[PDB]
Amino acid sequence: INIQEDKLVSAHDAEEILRFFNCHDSALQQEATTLLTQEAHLLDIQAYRAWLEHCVGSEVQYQVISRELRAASERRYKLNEAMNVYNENFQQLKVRVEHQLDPQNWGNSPKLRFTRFITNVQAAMDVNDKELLHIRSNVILHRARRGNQVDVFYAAREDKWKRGEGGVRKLVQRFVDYPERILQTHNLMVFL
Amino acid sequence: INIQEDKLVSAHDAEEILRFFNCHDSALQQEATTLLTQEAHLLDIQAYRAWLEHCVGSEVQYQVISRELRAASERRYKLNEAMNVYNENFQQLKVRVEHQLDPQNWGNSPKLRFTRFITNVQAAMDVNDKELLHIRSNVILHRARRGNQVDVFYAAREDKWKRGEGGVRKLVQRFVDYPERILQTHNLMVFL
Amino acid sequence: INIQEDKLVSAHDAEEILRFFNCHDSALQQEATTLLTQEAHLLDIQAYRAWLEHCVGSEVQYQVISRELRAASERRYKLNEAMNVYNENFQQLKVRVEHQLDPQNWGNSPKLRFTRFITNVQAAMDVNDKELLHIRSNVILHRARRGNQVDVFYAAREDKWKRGEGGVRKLVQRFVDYPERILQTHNLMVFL
Amino acid sequence: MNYNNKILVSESGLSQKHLIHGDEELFQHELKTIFARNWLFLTHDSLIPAPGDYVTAKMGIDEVIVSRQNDGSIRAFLNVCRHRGKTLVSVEAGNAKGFVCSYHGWGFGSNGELQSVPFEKDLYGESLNKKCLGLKEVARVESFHGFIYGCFDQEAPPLMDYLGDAAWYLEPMFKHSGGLELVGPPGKVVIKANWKAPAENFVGDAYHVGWTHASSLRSGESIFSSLAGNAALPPEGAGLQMTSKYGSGMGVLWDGYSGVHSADLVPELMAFGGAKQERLNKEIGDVRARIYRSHLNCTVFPNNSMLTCSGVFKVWNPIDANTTEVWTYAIVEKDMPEDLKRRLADSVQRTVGPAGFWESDDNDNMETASQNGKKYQSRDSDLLSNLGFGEDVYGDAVYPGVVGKSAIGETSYRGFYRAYQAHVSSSNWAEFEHASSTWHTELTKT
Amino acid sequence: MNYNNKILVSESGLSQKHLIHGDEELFQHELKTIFARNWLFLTHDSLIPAPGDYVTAKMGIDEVIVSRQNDGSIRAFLNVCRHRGKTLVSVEAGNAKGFVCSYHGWGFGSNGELQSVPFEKDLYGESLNKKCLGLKEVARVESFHGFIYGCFDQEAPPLMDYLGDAAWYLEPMFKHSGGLELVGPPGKVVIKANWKAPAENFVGDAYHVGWTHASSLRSGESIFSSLAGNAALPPEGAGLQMTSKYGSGMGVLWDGYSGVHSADLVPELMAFGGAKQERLNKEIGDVRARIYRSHLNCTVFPNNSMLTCSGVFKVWNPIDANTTEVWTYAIVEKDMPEDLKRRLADSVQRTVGPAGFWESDDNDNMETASQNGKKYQSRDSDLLSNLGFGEDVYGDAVYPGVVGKSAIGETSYRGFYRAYQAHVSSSNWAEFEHASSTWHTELTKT
Amino acid sequence: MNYNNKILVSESGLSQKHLIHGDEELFQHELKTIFARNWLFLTHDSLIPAPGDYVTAKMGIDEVIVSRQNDGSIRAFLNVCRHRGKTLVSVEAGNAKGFVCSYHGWGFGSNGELQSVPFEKDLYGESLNKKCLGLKEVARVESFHGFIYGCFDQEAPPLMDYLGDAAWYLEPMFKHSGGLELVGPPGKVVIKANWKAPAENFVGDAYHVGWTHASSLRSGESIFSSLAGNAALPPEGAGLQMTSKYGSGMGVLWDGYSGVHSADLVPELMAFGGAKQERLNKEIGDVRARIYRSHLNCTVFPNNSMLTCSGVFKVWNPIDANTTEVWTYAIVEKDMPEDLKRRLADSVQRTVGPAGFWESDDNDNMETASQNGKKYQSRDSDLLSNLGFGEDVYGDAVYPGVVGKSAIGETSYRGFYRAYQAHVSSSNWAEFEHASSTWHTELTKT
Ligand code: FES
Ligand code: FES
Ligand code: FES
Ligand SMILES: [Fe+3]
Ligand SMILES: [Fe+3]
Ligand SMILES: [Fe+3]
Repeated sequence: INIQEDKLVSAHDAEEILRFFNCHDSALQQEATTLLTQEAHLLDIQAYRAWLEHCVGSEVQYQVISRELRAASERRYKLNEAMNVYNENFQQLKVRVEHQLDPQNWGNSPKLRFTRFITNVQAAMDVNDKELLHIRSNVILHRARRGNQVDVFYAAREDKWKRGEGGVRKLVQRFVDYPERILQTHNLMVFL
Repeated sequence: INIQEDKLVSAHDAEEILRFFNCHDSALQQEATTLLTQEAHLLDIQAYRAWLEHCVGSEVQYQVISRELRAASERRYKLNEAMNVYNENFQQLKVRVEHQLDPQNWGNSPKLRFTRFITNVQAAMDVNDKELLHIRSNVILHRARRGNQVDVFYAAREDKWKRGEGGVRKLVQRFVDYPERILQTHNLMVFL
Repeated sequence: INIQEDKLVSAHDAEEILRFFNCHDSALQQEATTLLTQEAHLLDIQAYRAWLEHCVGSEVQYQVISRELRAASERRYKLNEAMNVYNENFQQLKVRVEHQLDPQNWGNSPKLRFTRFITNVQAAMDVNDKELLHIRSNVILHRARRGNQVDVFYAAREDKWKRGEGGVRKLVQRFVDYPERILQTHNLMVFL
Repeated sequence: MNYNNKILVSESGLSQKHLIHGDEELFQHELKTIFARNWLFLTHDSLIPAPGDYVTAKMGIDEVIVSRQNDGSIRAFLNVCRHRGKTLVSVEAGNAKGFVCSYHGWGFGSNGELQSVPFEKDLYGESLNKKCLGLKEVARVESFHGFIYGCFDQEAPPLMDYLGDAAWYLEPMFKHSGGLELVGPPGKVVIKANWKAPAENFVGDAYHVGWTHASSLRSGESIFSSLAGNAALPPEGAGLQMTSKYGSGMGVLWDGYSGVHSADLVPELMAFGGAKQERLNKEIGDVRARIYRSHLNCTVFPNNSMLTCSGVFKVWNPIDANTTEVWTYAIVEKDMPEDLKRRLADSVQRTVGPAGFWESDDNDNMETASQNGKKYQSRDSDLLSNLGFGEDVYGDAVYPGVVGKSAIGETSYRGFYRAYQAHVSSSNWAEFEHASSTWHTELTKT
Repeated sequence: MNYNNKILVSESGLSQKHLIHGDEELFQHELKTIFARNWLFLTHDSLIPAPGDYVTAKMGIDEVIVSRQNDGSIRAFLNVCRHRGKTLVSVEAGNAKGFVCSYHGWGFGSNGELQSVPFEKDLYGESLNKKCLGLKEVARVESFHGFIYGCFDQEAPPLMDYLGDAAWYLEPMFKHSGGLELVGPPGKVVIKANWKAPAENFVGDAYHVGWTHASSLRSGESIFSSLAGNAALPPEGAGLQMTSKYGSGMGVLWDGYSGVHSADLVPELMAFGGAKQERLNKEIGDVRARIYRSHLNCTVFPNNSMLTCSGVFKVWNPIDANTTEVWTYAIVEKDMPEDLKRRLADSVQRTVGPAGFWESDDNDNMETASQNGKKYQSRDSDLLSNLGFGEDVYGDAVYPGVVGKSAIGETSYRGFYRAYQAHVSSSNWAEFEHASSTWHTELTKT
Repeated sequence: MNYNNKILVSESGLSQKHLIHGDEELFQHELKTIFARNWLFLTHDSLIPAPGDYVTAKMGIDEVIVSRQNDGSIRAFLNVCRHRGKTLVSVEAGNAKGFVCSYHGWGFGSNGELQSVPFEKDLYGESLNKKCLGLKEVARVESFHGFIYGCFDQEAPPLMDYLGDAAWYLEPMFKHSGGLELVGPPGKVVIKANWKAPAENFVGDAYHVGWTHASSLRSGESIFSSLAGNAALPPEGAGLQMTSKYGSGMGVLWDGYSGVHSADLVPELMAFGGAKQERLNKEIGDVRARIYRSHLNCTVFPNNSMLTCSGVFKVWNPIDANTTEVWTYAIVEKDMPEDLKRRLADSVQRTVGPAGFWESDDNDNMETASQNGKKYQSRDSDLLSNLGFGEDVYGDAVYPGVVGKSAIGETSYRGFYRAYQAHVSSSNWAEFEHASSTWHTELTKT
């Protein structure tokens, strides 16, 4: 993509297009779909320890940002463009999992209900690190609790996965640029 | 999964994980995706008789429950945990289909519009009954009517499908534990 | 499907069922999924010129209709049943793309955020034109802007794609019958 | 609007202003004059049988905790902490000796008393008067054969008196059958209708059944199936209608023991009901034993409805003028075989629950009728309930209350709305009584 | 708020309080003093040409059924059953001899009369006075060259008088062209703006076009395309503005027959319009034949707008102070070739329909301007409409009404808001007339 | 409701009517008597350091543009065009010399002045008085060590006086530390609570921490972690509470410099804070140097809260009685190493941001407490804030304000609500002052 011509496209977005339009390896697309469907299943049943053990690499960065609304023509104002809703290493994810599982987490009773919808899976091996798998996918995440609370989250995920212990592919980076600037879901206390 | 460690996970949910994490048969995943996409297409165009004939086994149980909100630590109160929004045999499904098709079903004029989104398909053959196929999938179901009524339903489906007349795989059990306790969609008068 | 028995089914809908229930070519389903996922990715990052160049055929008809609500038993009233929200040739799509990219499109600053979810892909080659590919798919399209505006669109798409310049498959027809009669999303200014 | 003077319901209950289904100021007024004043359904003994068992319930827009005490009584309390007002209980049912608030940890007993405060000694010393800080208690809680009702107003009539002439009709099924059980948990769905729309429909509307439910009648093969599409009027003497001083009323459809249940259950039910009736003839007389196995569509004023024999039990919980949260239970006879009870419960939800195909037929009726009450040209229009007027009786030798001796009419609408208007225009029970001293004369004019 | 005294619009219409776009109490007051009083667009002959043809339409927040009678006239009725108030018709258009209610089966004729009641003999006997139970009828229904308007107020001026000086401008296209057809069905979209925001924009706002629509002007290649980004002011004498006693007004852009249509349609349209103008010179004179093929942006007070030549027809249906349901039709000249009519209709929706790229440019303008009327520091602020004030004329020898002889100004805002204020502060038509006896003097001060 | 007479807060601030968290008429009244009257947080120097830098901010429900002028001052203006009232700026931050409206193209300077109008000469001639058409300016804008506040009321006390006795506590961190920077952009989330619920919780609620945050305390390993599940009361002399005349207040937890931060940051922070304290002993004295590195939970009346040392900065932006938009920034000490600043900012959002696991613990507390204020049986109920009453002092030789010399109590609630009630019942600042002339006597009774 020529971002001088395609005026609305970011350099970052153009780089990611190129990664997937080049690759096609249909078996890889299928492996990636399985990986993500299984991950989502673990999360949906709130098997957060299982998720950490089976899906998350020790070197993970799990990052969700919220970008400040700036003028499309802005070129002078240079301060921090985004904040980190999540920017977690493995230990920080573990703290979050322990908080979920603590029997004095009052907000988890009655038990929450999660349903995740994973679509638009794309997969490409890294050019330089032959053991690093790039996976892109979109998620709709539905959270229901306490009779009449329903929150629906929508995001695109840019992942890196790498084979780890036992040859199991695990998440080493997830990046989400959350599309809604002001959240209307009470909080973003869900694993996208 | 160890549900003594993964404190939020139900025994039922742990059993279903084990079923799919074991199997991998990529061709089966594809067959299941086709089956479910075709089923959804029939339902979306309101071909309810075709759905019964082509997709639903004579021995079907079609079940959607709503579970009462109870304390996560509850251990004494033992009364009926859930009610059946649906718990239908084939004849009861047929009654529902006839009600849909009756020309004095006033609520069906003007004609409703359905769009279904099926994701996260997993498939595994039963260990003991080699002709029974377990399929799990999630659905978003959008119903629009009468200008400005829009209802969106979200659920995970645990299905059993078996080859029937003509060798066609048909639904013999569907189980949904509906995630929203108080429905905010007027009714649940849709086939999930 | 017998539409005399399946009373709620339109002749048009019955014709489209027959097209896909006949075909099965699993490789074609995969090619179609790729095509649509890549198209959606281009649109989501607002690479509208790239979309035109890589995804849209010079002979395209891009059509989204809204059908008037009429009695299911109506048989006398014969005036225009639908209006065209979109009914675009390539040049008309190009005008829309230029409007999106114009730096005086004030409504595009701050930059919009799009996330598309494509599901229920089916593909069949045309019987008569061996180079014409029929693809059906459903889309959820999430648009977020200006802090707290969120609009979600839901539709089924009936596409025809044909190999064009460089042997690249491109869209030659898209037809959407939009399911909501009165839009509650401010406008339908999105490419479904 | 001046509710002392505004004629919202005309004399004899013959019409109502359409705005009553749409006006939010009136809805707020009803919270005071209807919901804070009258008896409201809470639960059944069968759902909280053991000490410490509790459920949550709505009373109007308020939420209460309803708890089985150690002495076997039931007490109910606002589900609101006495400290900073957090909701105390976030579940629908359970068993506990008490309830701890998740904000600052105050602990209340099952009896509502403030039993503990964290670090009381160090923080409050002896200064906290815990005796005055118990949960706000529902003033009145009474039972009708295991069905538990509450009332915030200490001045209300006893529940039995409040049921008035309706009680006589309910007793064969509620008492003489050996008693009923409520099968939970309920279905719960929000509809965009005023609470009065389903309340009025259940209290008194047999006229709609053949037309509204044409498709469900034809498709389900139930006992009332000849009505589909108004193909056939019920015969002479097929039933009656009644109403009462405090607004409760019902229709009676003679012998319709299988109710809405599809042909799969009809033979079994008709056998079971008939067998019990044969035994009841000797105990309560032929007429009342027949009433036992006759289908009653009843509203216990204001917002609790039921279909006996069909086994449907409904609460129309008010949210706002065009929003209602519908709770649907099944009621079964305790001495039915367990397998029949199970199938009956499923059939109730199948027909009138969240995916109830019969209840779906009613949705547009109630939603649009309610929403039209907001529309400018309709607010001051008159909803009509004159069917059968001038033919009702009072003091009949066999059937008590204000009675229309026909299966189809609007007798029960008129009594419902007469009571409603008397409450809306009154400041307390004494004023309602004064406004109701000629209630049956008003209903039986012309 | 005391609407008799509160100055919501200043003298000469020069400013308005911003709260008028946000205040819900005022919105409720407008239902009475604007929508229940004035003429509102219903449909066109072309959409209900045959006996029994009907459409549904909104009139304010009310819904009506508009039906072609057997004698060729049109009558309109509230879409509300006279029994228990259910919505009668759930579709947008059709053909029928009558309408049956799905609640209890009451049957009304196309003429609104209550024709049948199920089981009338058995149930009501002779007691139901069906003659008094016809649907609530819209008091006034009149046509302007096939365009059908309704009015709930029997005291309104005839539609022709109500159009006032605006009618003279519309007649070349509406009458002398051979007549127009409305092409349905309309697009329908909800916007989060007050109904007055698009109404005012269409009645009188040429100033915004170059800036708001910069991208659509540049991208579409329409005839007005030199305006993009305020690159060029229209020349001297490029058009005029007008307004009228009862609030209707418009802009006139000389010769702009292809309007918003993209270059694909420009040559064909400019040929067609020019050809007809040449014929009309002889019939109605050069000035009026020129008006025929000149672009008119008009609002027929209160909430019906149009762009002649572009062929856009809009209804701004009020929902609440910050919600409006926008209906978009195409208007075409009956004697155009069918293929051109089809392409014109598609081009209308392409530009200003639900995915109309031009209309999208206006969304944020109207939504934020409306929503800001709710904000505390803005409620009492003054929206300005003083452009061109002191240069308007009345009684001109060539162009009638209060006229600004310039393409760009706020003349039509001032007349719109003068009429609005006169209605809001009046209890009936007689009071509006008294409040309007010096309407043109007020508008032409200074 | 008559706000002059209605006792919404009882004497000494001991209780409040629960309706204050639910009543929409009161919310509208607060827009006038709280938000239009008092100082409200806008931004920090660090977010608009250069000429032409701007941000948007809310002040109550109004939106303002806050702009760095060429002379180094800051001015703020309503984000509303003076023409037809469109929102001027649609972004959150940037740099510009001015702002052009996208409706008709009016151009305003960074100084609010109307600088240009398209085609002014041709359209308005000399008739537009641009000098009177500048953006509506926020009357008062003042800084507290780089933290910029605004006030619509010209009669307000200077910001420093408004902070009252709270300023003394804030100065060690805000001034003597070398100064703080605000790290943007903020997280933004809507919660279904009244703005007062989080405001009161931050101003004065240490009691909830051990119970509400049990899971976060146990899981995060922060410095206050011994509190989990009320396992341990803070020791004697662990802290104090204070409040002030104009409603601002805070808790002080001695030495808790690492605050909510998880064990990963504790050693580094405790080293950094301790090192600076050692230097500050010499400059400001041991007590104040200790306050510098002590955790302060503060609300700057009405709706700006912070946790010093944790580095949390919050704005509770009101939407309606049960809706609040929560803005979350991080505050850091300017002289911290950049890498620590980065990690601190991430840790603030980790703990109390949009996915803040600590703040998630508070959600149900604040939402249900607020929503219960709408429920009929709770509106007139009393929320209690009597903990520690009768033990507060004023004029202490070491710690200023009304002070409770204990870590846990409700002193700061009482002062907050005393000020709130004085504003709600007053028409202007002079009346608030008259209502507050014995403020500390009232708070220290018994
Ligand atoms: S609100 Fe319940 S203990 Fe404080
Ligand atoms: S409401 Fe229309 S027939 Fe009863
Ligand atoms: S509304 Fe801003 S220039 Fe007109
Ligand atoms: Fe019914
Ligand atoms: Fe415009
Ligand atoms: Fe907290």
